[PDB]
Amino acid sequence: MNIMLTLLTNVTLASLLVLIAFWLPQLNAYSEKRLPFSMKFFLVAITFLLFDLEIALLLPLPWASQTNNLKTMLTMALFLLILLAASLAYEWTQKGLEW
Amino acid sequence: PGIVELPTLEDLKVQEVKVSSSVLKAAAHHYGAQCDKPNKEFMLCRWEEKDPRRCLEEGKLVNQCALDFFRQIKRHCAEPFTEYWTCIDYSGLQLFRHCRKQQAKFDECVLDKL
Amino acid sequence: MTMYIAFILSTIFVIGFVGFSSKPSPIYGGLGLIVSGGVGCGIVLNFGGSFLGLMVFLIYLGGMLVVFGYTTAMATGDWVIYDTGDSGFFSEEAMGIAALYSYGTWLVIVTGWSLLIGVVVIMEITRGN
Amino acid sequence: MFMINILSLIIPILLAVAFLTLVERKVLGYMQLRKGPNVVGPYGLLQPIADALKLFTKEPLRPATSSISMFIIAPILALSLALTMWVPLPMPYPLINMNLGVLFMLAMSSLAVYSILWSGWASNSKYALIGALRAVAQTISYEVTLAIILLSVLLMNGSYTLSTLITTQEHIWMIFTSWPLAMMWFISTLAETNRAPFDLTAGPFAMFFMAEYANIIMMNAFTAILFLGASHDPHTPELYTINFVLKTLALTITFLWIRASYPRFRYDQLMHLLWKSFLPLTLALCMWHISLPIMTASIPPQS
Amino acid sequence: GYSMFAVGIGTLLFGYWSMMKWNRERRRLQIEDFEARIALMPLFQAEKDRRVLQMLRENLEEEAIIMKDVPDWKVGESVFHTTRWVTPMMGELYGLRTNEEILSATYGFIWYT
Amino acid sequence: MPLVYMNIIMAFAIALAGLLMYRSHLMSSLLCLEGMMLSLFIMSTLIILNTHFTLANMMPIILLVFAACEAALGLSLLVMVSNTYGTDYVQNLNLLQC
Amino acid sequence: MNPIIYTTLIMTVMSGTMLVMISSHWLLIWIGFEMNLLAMIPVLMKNFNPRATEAATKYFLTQATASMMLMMAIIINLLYSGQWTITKMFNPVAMTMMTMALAMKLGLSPFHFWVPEVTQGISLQAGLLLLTWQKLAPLSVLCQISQSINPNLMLTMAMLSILIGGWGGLNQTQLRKIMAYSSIAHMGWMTAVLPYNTTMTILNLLIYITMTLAMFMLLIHSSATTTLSLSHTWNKMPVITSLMMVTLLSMGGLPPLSGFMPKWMIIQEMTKNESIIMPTLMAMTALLNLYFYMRLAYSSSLTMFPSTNNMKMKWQFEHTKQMKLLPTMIVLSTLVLPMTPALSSLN
Amino acid sequence: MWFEILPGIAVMAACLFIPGMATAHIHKFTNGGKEKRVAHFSYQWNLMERDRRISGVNRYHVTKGLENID
Amino acid sequence: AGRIASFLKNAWAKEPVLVASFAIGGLAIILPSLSPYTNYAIRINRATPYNYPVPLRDDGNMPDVPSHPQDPQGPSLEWLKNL
Amino acid sequence: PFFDVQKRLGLDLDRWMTIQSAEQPHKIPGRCHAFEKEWIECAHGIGGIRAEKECKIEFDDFVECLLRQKTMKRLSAIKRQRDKLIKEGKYTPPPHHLGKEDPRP
Ligand SMILES: CCCCCCCCCCCCCCCCC[C@@H](O)O[C@H](CO[C@H](O)CCCCCCCCCCCCCCC)COP(=O)(O)OCC[N+](C)(C)C
Ligand SMILES: CCCCCCCCCCCCCCCCC[C@@H](O)O[C@H](CO[C@H](O)CCCCCCCCCCCCCCC)COP(=O)(O)OCC[N+](C)(C)C
Ligand SMILES: CCCCCCCC/C=C\CCCCCCCC(=O)OC[C@H](COP(=O)(O)OCCN)OC(=O)CCCCCCC/C=C\CCCCCCCC
Ligand SMILES: CCCCCCCC/C=C\CCCCCCCC(=O)O[C@H](COC(=O)CCCCCCC/C=C/CCCCCCCC)COP(=O)(O)OCCN
Repeated sequence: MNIMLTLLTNVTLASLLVLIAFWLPQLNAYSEKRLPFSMKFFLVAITFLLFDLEIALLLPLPWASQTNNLKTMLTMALFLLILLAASLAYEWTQKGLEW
Repeated sequence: PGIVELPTLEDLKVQEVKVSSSVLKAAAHHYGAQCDKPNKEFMLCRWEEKDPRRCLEEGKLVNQCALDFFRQIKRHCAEPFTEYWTCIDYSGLQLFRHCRKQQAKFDECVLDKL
Repeated sequence: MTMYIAFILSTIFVIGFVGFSSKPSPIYGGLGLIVSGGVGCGIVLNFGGSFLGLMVFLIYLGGMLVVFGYTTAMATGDWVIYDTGDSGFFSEEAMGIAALYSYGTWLVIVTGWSLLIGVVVIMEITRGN
Repeated sequence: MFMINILSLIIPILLAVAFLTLVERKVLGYMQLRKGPNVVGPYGLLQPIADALKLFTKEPLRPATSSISMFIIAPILALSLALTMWVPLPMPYPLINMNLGVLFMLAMSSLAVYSILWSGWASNSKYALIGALRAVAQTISYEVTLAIILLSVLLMNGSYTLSTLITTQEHIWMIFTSWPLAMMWFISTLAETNRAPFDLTAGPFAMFFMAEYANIIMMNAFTAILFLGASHDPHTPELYTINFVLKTLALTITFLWIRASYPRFRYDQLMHLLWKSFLPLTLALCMWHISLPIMTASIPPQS
Repeated sequence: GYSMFAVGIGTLLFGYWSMMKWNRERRRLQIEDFEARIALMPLFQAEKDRRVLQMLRENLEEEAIIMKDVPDWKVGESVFHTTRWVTPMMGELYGLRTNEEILSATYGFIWYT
Repeated sequence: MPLVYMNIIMAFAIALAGLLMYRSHLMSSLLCLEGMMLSLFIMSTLIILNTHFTLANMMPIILLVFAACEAALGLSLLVMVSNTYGTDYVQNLNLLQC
Repeated sequence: MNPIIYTTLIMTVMSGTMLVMISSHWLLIWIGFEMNLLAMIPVLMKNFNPRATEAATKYFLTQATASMMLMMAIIINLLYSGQWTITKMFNPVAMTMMTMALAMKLGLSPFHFWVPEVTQGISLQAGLLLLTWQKLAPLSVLCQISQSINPNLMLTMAMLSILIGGWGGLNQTQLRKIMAYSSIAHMGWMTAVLPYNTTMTILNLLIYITMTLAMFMLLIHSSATTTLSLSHTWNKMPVITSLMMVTLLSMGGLPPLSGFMPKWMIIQEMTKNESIIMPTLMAMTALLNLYFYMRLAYSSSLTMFPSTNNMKMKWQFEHTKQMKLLPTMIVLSTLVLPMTPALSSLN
Repeated sequence: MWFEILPGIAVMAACLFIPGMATAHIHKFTNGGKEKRVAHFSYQWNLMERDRRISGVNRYHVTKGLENID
Repeated sequence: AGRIASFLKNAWAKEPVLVASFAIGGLAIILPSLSPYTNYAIRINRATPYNYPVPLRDDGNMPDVPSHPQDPQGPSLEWLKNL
Repeated sequence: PFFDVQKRLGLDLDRWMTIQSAEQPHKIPGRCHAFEKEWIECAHGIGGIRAEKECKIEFDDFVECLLRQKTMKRLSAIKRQRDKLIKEGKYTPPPHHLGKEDPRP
């Protein structure tokens, strides 16, 4: 209720200000007179996406540290980070991060 | 399939503990130290019976014992307790650390008195 | 009742799915899917799934609808089923999600292997030649 | 009185942006052995008002063939996100108290690229689209390391609650526990807002400008709360408010200083900077900050 | 060269030690809060059971009043074969009550920020 | 099964039908799979939260991740097809026939 | 590609299939399917050409739609019973969703349209992999939940698959499309006995895999993908054409060849359940598969087609690379009928 | 000199003072002169609901002390 | 030895970021297995009561189980306090 | 088909996640945990056919707890009859159901 109302107020103020900005100078009359598709940008977007997926898994790490199984949790967190590093290394050594 | 039996409204009438959560948090440690036996009876009955309708008299007992605890507090050191709870009530997270001095005064009063 | 806010959210969800399912001007379909994702995030958050709703809204929207838009630009009854008790001094959703490392070792292993293989597969497919 | 609180949060932020324009001009001028605007107003104080009035009166050049819907929506989304991301922040008491406030801020930041994408696509120009694609790629690339650094730092806070950061830093600042992560975070926040040396790119133009400067102030305040924990006394929050505001102002002036001090990168050079210097160190320090509380038996409380 | 790295490592170690002490203190404070909650729990459980039973009995009485004209209705009839007590559903307690407190019990914790 | 579940199910059905239409623009096909997975995530999250099944709180995120990985591959495929024709039209993929 | 990457992708495909086969949780089965699909695409695109890219994108679209349908079935089954274990479904709607997802993954009619095109687009080794290894996981899942399936729907799709394979193979000159239609017909034969006996399903699967491996390795050895290209093999390798003719006779179900073992057994099993009409129609329709196998045999080994002059140079060279298991595959696909009772091993 | 920059900064500082302070003051006006109670984890919410019920005026912040025990 | 020293000296020049990252990651992997405070962290996590401690029904054969928290028998937290 | 590697090796790769009543973290209890436990204990080792025909009572209760369809039907019937009576005017809600009661802690 509070968050929805705050969002509505923010959007309403932004809309009001943009429309008044777009219509204040409209009252007075004036004169009123390709293909390339480079492959590297798609690859950086996909790398960001793959990395983003890895980011979600860790997200729970702050809570994962209270389990009484600290050894297993530490091992799996380090495994996830090592595999993220391995993805970065593989894309590095295969000329995936070049321009 | 069957009729669910419920206690009457008279069975659920009890002399209630009408103090706020700040007062309860201020008293909680000594309350757990003093009123432990009825509380454990109630909770053991509650996890064994798995039924609220089978635990009502123990709940009445814990209410009575809490009332007795607060009557003792009221009789011997009302002022020390009031100052301590004022501090607990002020904080939004109701942290014990924020008002250590008030707690210390309260602890000394109860030991001498009770 | 607030005239079944969950029901109207689900109705907006269905309306948005109808909107982008006609597939007009894939940028417009993408924007319809973004609106549908926001509404579904609102549904999950209003249900009580704060972390999962924020995961939708962050990962889903900010990463992968973003990548879809990037690639496209490069080219040419409620309130009743709910509970009665409380959770304690913690949120059950966070603990269950949090439990994957302690409990879900197998899931972590298979998911990490799949993601590494996915990186390799993407690079190999886009290699060209 | 929640609406009054919302207005008292929103209006001062826009006023602060308006006068941050003047502050930046005057700071750059005095760093360049000259004066800034000192004519419009007693000390240049009327300059932002004159700029706003001139911009709001000048003709808006709509491309006359561009997508009207997105051409209007992009500044709306920019302003909405810039004003929304102030809600989560605690100064000391937050307007809205969120359990996962940090995650909410991250999600808003992730959304912020849609305005860039839509404004670039609407312009109906190949060159503008190329520039927008550059900007989007840089923004997503750096938000990766922003997220990783953020979780590595929060592994010492105990949760995603922004208020708990005040409790974490009651004795010492988080800058001393992890300065390298703070350095990389500062550079990534520079890159995220497209500020120099990473600045490779009527009404709606002013709207975008306001959104960008609001994000600048917001990011600096977030850094101040995250790494320079001000002491908070529950019976006098004005001390915390003043201290936090001073630290935010110092960080904003540091952005201005960095703008006035350095040349700018190439696109491939900043891509390489990130993907080959920050991400490896970020992953290594993420492992280190996962291991450290367990090694030293210093795990934060909340679960 | 060596001095700058040494300064960095030294301040890192100082921060690590300080936060070790502070986080252990925070753990002890959290354990104290949990102990207070544990001490207070039985009274809250008793009150919760008694409140739920009262609401169920009130709903049963109102059902007895209302259903007097329905032919095949049985007042207070379970839908489960088992005689075991089942935790009541949220619609069972606030079904006949006013909208404001229904929305309260449903979304008060979710919407409270 | 209340009305919210049926709304999410019919959303999934609408997305599946839209995918099976294929007017043009294989990007739209990917978008339809994407809406399908989003509906799956929403309904699985609702079911798991309602029943208080604590452990399966993992599986929505996992689902997302895996589906998202799939999306990446699809995009790659789309891109490569465009590299052959200059457009992602569905009707260009008629070299192989029954 | 790099041999290391190729081996990694092959083991990832096998690990996905294995994950599907050994798990008891529906989420893990779905994950195994996802892993298999993810690692399968580069194998189909190992040799780069537009046709292979088209085949891979069609295969991905089909398999991703099937995976989404399968996850929908899983979630509905969870909704009507909070169970994650792969067992009887407990929901009529969920079972249908699951059956259609697995039929789409297998290529059963009316979801058969992708198989001929994908097989034609990809190379011969990719086709061997696609038609042999990619049927294990869906069929294993079907075997696990066979007590749930509606016999009407499964039998309808089985008969449709047999009819479609028989009719579609009659019109083909390309060898890969012939193999695809043959695989569709054999899948139809396999899925018609799931409601009654999963052991017969597994026996048919094993026999079909053996024959398909032999036929694909023979087609790779004599590097032909058309009828006329295969018609030249007698002028260089007549023994290969003879072995191919015997294998084709076996694939048509003639006794005393190995290919007679499944259908016979399946027919026998279906008779124990008072099902008479359906096996009769299945055999009559399999006569079509036999017809186009016989046409291939006529064009390859039973008659001598004209050759070219450059073939003389090919007379001076021998194969550098050999399949070790090709003789064993041929023998197991032609001469194992006397060992039929060994099917009690629950293969 | 350089202090010519100070005026505008001061103004900006004031604009950054308004939100924080305002919230604090409002959090005292709407919560009876105390900090606004924070409710994570649903146990603090239960405590707030109990206080709201036992207040007798339908406001949780009104605290019933030891004088209410009779 | 000598070749390893040459390689490390050559990498420490012109690639210091990678050397630092690999060293920090290796330390993060190795050090936890040797620290004596990891078991202390596990014990601290075990001592955090999130749930109500359900009492056990006394049957006359439970000497190690306390009847009251103040009783000497039962787990103590003096090691935690001294930390 | 199903190769039960976990049973042969005693691994427990994914069985921890299959049912509601299997050792949730922090001993959190599932809403339908009691019903599922009874259904499982009824049907253990008996086999699928006999479990489906003989443990139908427990599964029906478990299903009811999971979806609460019959409870919805009963509540809707009560609300609809109450609405009919209040529209006719021969029934009046008590002060408890109008928010005029005396709340209890
Ligand atoms: C034995 C057969 C070996 C050859 C076959 C290998 C097959 C492929 C390899 C992957 C399978 C590895 C098996 C691991 C299964 C996990 C379950 C088991 O190991 O126990 C876990 C032990 O986890 C340990 O951390 C094992 C660590 C192993 C994972 C790290 C590296 C794995 C890499 C394997 C392949 C990944 C990709 C390739 C990398 C090169 C659970 O620990 P615990 O907490 O007590 O119990 C939880 C239940 N509680 C909550 C009630 C207490
Ligand atoms: C056409 C010829 C095909 C030949 C097949 C390939 C031959 C090479 C195989 C190499 C040796 C295979 C033996 C495997 C070693 C251990 C076996 C163990 O792991 O599996 C057991 C069982 O192993 C196999 O069942 C036995 C395979 C034997 C296949 C031969 C029968 C084929 C029909 C007769 C045709 C003539 C073939 C003989 C000439 C070579 C237990 O299985 P179980 O976990 O409990 O349940 C899974 C099966 N269910 C689901 C159906 C119940
Ligand atoms: C809030 C705090 C803010 C702190 C930062 C304030 C900024 C001060 C003003 C300067 C910033 C100006 C911004 C301009 C951008 C500068 C970015 C930059 O150039 O960094 C690049 C730079 C190197 O790149 P190149 O020189 O181009 O060559 C690499 C290819 N061979 O990248 C880096 O080095 C990033 C490193 C960040 C700091 C990390 C250093 C830590 C190393 C040792 C730490 C050890 C701790 C481990 C635990 C100890 C256990 C024993
Ligand atoms: C066991 C710990 C593992 C986890 C820690 C790692 C986490 C994150 C770090 C890894 C990220 C991925 C790394 C990918 C490696 C690719 C490097 C590379 O290819 O760069 C080479 C050059 O870099 C190299 O030389 C390869 C690595 C060099 C060695 C780096 C450190 C290795 C280990 C040193 C310390 C080991 C442990 C401590 C020893 C010191 C004493 C304590 C070429 O550079 P370009 O930019 O492409 O072009 C420049 C030429 N024009």
